[PDB]
Amino acid sequence: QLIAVDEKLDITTLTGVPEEHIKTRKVRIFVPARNNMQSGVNNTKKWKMEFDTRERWENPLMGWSSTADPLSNLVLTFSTKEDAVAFAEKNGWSFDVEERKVPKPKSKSYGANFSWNKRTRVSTK
Amino acid sequence: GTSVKPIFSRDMNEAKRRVRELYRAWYREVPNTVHLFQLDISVKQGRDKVREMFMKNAHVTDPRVVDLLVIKGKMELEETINVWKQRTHIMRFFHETEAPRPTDFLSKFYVGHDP
Amino acid sequence: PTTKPPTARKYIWTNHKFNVSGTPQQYVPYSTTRKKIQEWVPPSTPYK
Amino acid sequence: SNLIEVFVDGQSVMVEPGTTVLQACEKVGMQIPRFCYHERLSVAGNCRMCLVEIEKAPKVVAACAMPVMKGWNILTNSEKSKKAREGVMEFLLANHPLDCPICDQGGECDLQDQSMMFGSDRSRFLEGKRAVEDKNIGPLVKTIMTRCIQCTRCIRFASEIAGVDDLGTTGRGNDMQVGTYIEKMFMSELSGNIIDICPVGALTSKPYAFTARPWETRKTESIDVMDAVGSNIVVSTRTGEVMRILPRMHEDINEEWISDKTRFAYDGLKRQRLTQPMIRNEKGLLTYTTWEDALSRVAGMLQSFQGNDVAAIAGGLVDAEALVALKDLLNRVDSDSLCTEEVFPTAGAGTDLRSNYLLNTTIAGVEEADVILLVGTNPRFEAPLFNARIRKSWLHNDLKVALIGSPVDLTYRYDHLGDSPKILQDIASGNHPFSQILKEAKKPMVVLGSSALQRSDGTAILAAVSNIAQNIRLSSGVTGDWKVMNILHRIASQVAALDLGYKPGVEAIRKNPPKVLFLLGADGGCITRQDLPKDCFIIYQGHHGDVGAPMADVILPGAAYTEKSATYVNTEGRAQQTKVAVTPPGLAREDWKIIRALSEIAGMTLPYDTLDQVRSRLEEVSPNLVRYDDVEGANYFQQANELSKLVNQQLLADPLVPPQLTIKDFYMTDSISRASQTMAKCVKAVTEGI
Amino acid sequence: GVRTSPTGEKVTHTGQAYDDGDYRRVRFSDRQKEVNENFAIDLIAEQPVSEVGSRVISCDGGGGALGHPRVYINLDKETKTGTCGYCGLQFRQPHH
Amino acid sequence: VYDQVEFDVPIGSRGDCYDRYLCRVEEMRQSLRIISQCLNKMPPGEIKVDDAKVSPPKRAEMKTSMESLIHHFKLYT
Amino acid sequence: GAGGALFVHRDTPENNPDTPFDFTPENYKRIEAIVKNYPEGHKAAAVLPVLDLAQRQNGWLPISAMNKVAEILQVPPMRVYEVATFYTMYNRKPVGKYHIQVCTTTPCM
Amino acid sequence: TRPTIRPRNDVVHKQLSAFGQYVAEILPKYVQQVQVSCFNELEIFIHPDGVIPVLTFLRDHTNAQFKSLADLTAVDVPTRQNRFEIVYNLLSLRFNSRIRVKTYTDELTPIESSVTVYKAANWYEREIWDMFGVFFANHPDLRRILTDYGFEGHPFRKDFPLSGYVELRYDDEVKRVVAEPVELAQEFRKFDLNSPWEAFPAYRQPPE
Amino acid sequence: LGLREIRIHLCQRSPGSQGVRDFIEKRYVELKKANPDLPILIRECSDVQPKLWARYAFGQEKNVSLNNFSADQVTRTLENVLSGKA
Ligand code: SF4
Ligand code: SF4
Ligand code: FES
Ligand code: FES
Ligand SMILES: [Mg+2]
Ligand SMILES: [Zn+2]
Repeated sequence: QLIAVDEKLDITTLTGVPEEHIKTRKVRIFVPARNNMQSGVNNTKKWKMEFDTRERWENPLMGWSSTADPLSNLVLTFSTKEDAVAFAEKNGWSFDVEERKVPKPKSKSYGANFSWNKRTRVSTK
Repeated sequence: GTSVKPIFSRDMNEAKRRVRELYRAWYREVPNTVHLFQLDISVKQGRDKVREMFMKNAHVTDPRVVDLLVIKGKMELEETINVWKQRTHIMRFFHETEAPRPTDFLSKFYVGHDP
Repeated sequence: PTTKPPTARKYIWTNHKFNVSGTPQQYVPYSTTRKKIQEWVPPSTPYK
Repeated sequence: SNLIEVFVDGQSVMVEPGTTVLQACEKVGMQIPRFCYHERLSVAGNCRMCLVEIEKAPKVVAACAMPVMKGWNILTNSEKSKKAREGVMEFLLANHPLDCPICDQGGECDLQDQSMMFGSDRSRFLEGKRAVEDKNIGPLVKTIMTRCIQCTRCIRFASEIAGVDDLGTTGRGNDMQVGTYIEKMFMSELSGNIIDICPVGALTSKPYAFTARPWETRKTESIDVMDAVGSNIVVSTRTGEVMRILPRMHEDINEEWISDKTRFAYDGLKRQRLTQPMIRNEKGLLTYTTWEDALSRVAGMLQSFQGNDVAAIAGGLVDAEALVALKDLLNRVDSDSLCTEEVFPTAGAGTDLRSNYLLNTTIAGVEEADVILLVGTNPRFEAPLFNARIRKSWLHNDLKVALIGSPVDLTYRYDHLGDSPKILQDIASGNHPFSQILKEAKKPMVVLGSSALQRSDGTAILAAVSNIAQNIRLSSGVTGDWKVMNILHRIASQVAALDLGYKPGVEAIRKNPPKVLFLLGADGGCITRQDLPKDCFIIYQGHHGDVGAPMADVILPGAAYTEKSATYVNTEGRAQQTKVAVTPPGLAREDWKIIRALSEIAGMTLPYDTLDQVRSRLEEVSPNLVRYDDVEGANYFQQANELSKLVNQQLLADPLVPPQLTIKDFYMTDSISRASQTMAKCVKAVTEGI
Repeated sequence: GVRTSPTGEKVTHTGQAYDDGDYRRVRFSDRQKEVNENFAIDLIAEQPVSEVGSRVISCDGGGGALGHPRVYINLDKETKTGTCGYCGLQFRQPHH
Repeated sequence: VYDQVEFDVPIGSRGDCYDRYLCRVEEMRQSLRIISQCLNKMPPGEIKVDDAKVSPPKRAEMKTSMESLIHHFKLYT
Repeated sequence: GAGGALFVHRDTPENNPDTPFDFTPENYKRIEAIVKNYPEGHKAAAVLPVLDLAQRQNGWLPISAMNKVAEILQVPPMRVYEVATFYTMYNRKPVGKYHIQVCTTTPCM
Repeated sequence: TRPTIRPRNDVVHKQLSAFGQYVAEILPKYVQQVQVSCFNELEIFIHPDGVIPVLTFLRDHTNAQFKSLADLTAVDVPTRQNRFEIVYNLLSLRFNSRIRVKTYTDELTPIESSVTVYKAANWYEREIWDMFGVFFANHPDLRRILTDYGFEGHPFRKDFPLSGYVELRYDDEVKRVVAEPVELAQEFRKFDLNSPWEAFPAYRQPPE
Repeated sequence: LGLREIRIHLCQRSPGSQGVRDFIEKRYVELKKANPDLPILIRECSDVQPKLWARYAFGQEKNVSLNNFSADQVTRTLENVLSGKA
């Protein structure tokens, strides 16, 4: 038996998140940038959802890093940006999406290193 | 369309009926709760808190979400009646040791960085 | 240790101490790092 | 069409002629191991880690250099490829030092990761290892040469991207070494990038040494404010502290590089910081106070004065949210004296047309030009990544470059037409051979630096350059979307301020000396107390104690660019937003929040309470400020040229001389960099040989 | 290499001592402050520099498998000495 | 190597607490039997899989060989 | 065995950038003749002979000789340093008047 | 390939493949997919409506006889439209075999309780409801089992924070244990360990 | 009480801004010649709607829709706000 519900999906009242962490939060949906210290690209394949950075302070004893933000560590992984957007929408979080940035195809040519009249010729090798 | 399967109610009318039934049960339970747990609140305070918890979710328009909310409220009622809950659990609804957090712009600006 | 003495080092304690908990010689934790952010020091002279 | 079909592991793909095996494997999403190949450097082929087997071929080929042949079948996971990778890793690790626990590359090492992924798990090397002496190439790049795997990436980057030929290899065979052969400081505005491209711990960051490991860092993708290029960056933090700055790839703007000031001035964020509100006591000394007291004093002074009496000057690192908030607050008291420290001519169109004050061609466009003229600016220090793009075009597209100004070293050869501004007129009339050169150019580009505009005859200089552009346009017609006219900015807050209706320059302040002055991060020293009446109320808001702080009556501690989500507009007019990496120190607050709280205390509460509301107001004023990463604009050069033809201000005789004459000047320019000890070390290194 | 601050508090090898206006010093009143007295920077500065007749020397910290990973130190620069990055021992070639 | 040891499996009859107690006692005896077998059949050799991308190398290798140090670092981080 | 020669340069009072070196006028005529052989725009190709010519006048190659060759040919000095340290016939230290080189490879051994 | 590599068993692989084909042929109404893992672990993906039939057939059929339910749990995959993956593990003593049955659901769709088929499920379904919030229809006594009384939210869900939203402490003014918003003296430190170089080519996904 | 600034948010390639575009193509120049001290900020618009903004003393603002306006309608509205009317 099917009842034909007409409304947008909304599960906030069932998740148990305090309303402060539903209304004042902003999530970022993005493909993380490649770490410039390395050439591997395997960490730039999936979409990520992460929350806004909140206050961190210094513990009076030991000087550790203290927080009062319960979502400061939460990172979600999605196959596509549409899935991330749907999750954020049904959970009631304001989101900012960033389009995936891919490196453009570059024309490489080893022989260009030894151009007869071009500027591309290498002064050393 | 939208091709969904219900839990208990087919439209909002049946869901509202179940909400009213659960509200009746909580209303009847409040005086017994005050007696058994030896709470220092009045019955009026307890019924006001029950109404406030019910009104927290007044904006819901999905019969399935309402059915799940009634299931959770029935779980809480069963828990309260059987004394699985302790006085600390009942008093957690009133937040008696939580300092009031302000909502206006200026006080928030004074205290810290969080909006 | 009389027939097999331990190796001698000049940083090893020459005087053993017992559990000094609950005593004015007890350990009190503290941060061992230095200050991170330095604040601006206003000039000591009047500006007008 | 011209595509050829090749197979990677038996799977068909279409590739352009001349595509290397590595790129074809990348088309199907497979990454070939590499050490010496970098897609932005010239191909080397030396490491030999990329060797792969082609079906029905006995010899493995180097995938990074070999062009795919039609009908070829790459085999990236065959036994031959795996054994090649294992042997090459073995030869690479034979002489490598056991340095991982003390190496800064530790958790970020391409050598380590590719050893784990493609190499063996054991050593059968039973000899002694080679050791080499360390080189000293300055205070920014730490050198531990034993770790070098001889990739030669540093040599290719320095020669091709940076434009310097200081690095090289001396000796041969096993004893071959990478260095300078003499005591030389590899000092350049793009030097720090050789740390990023070096795959091992041979080249590391000296300021960053030993402080953190990569797995503990939190990554915040943000934007740089050290200049007007708006380079994408990653701020790495740990336990509420900024560890370092890394490049973030943006093809359109900065590629994968950043300038040395963008990379190494972050430590200045930890020095000379304004942490608490301050007021002048009875003896005229600045002392700490509460937010309420300072805001009440400022609000009292604001209520009493209005109109022309109240004024504001914006500094170089201010964001659009704070700018619009201050604009609204001063408008509520009927004030229009909202100015910047950087002068742009207000004659004719002025700020009226967005096209007039922007780099219309864009950073990406330089790659499509064949002639560029630069007037009164040093591209290398005012916008190092822009100059890098120019050198990339000069190297790969044979771009012809001419300059009018002092003969500064741009790292690439250009044509020096002189330094007299009258030469501009000579080009505009047509008597100069460069007029003929521009006449026949398909994609001519003329760039005028904002620094040149600072001088008194700037309105005239802009008119002459616009005349040159108009002559080109009328002679050659409009090819379509080319936008010959360009303005090169150097200040991060300037374009957004102009977009908001702020009046460029501090002239109106001198014309109408105010009683209440709002210094919003303004540390340029343009307006002092000699230029103001007595009993003038000066309010400074910012994050650093600099020129603008010790001359103020009330000090309001603001947040730096790393401590807020704020909008900045670059030279292109593209709008980008920073993210919170850490919160502001002490009692410091967000700048627009300071302005909004002050407005509430003074009774004229601003309509916006959150960041989304202030960005909605931003959209109300100038809608392009909420279209992040959009750079499309309309050309209104004809109208601006008409409006510029009205006045005929005379040109000065003074030769065009940029502020950043040499490399030493490049380092300490703003308040964040002036507080940086690393920049002080860099200045000491470029002035003193040692 | 211990030394006291103007407040009478011992300064650690790290160099941290509570400031005069820092309330946190109250945690030491009626108790003590833990300070290790053997400063490693001073102790390693007393070791004599080892003279070896080769351009490249090897260090493993002593004890074989009980030391640190074995590393090779170049000794071509004569203006300085080769320092182990693990143990801190110094090496030089016979000079002058 | 449980297929290489010999032991009986205790079985009850009534499904009560008493039968479960007898089963556990006899299980204790059979464990003694298995232990005796394991003591007499312990072979020589290495103790972890000879695959340094899964199991950490020995400390002497970690302090002499570059690959061993790299694999120790990566396996422990 | 190992090479023995160092491939870094440290300034000395007898070998520094201010050590006097200059070609003779006859050597300048020879340099012009050497330069002419190569195609125009490819003047660097004369690094190998001209450097040798310097060594044939001075006896060895002080760092000032490398700087002079680099300035004459308009080649970056590090390129001349690379050439000087790569090839074994270039003397980056003074040698005797007579340089005895005995072959010890397998057929000769 | 000998000493350090786990040996294969093709006989069990063939037997499990044939039995998976058997099960799929007998119940086409519900069986969507059948898989045999490389280490011989049979998996049968089904439609949710067939939870009760499939299991019943599997426990009752003469050639099946999986009379014992090892365990029943759920997996949360937020990227899927149907968030939750319900996994039943069954053991057959007569044939000395194991089988895994998997189905899917989302936050608002109930699954049929299988207490009738297996008595063991009772607490397993209560646990799934408590940790993930998956409602089970026709369940005898469905309520929280693991979490504290009055605890809001489901901890096992991917979105839920590791340390939750509230903590407990004893308060002397009210003379009782109170729940307050979580504050941490030291924040849990998030590590980024994933290597930027691919480890397993056999699992590479198409480049989309 | 008086005009302080004008803002014209026109959309670069939408049909409903076409007439407004013509205005800036032809009639903006002389309007700036007549008003050398009045900031008329010309800005780009997103797919919503073309608009004109007028600012008065003490930060009072209200906007006028220019959707589907022809160039003459645009300049009529601009002269109406520029004069002591409406
Ligand atoms: S560069 Fe990499 S492999 Fe070499 S010591 Fe450093 S971390 Fe280890
Ligand atoms: S220092 Fe780094 S970039 Fe330069 S050659 Fe050595 S490994 Fe390559
Ligand atoms: S990446 Fe091809 S040889 Fe180095
Ligand atoms: S000349 Fe001696 S081996 Fe050839
Ligand atoms: Mg490096
Ligand atoms: Zn050592």
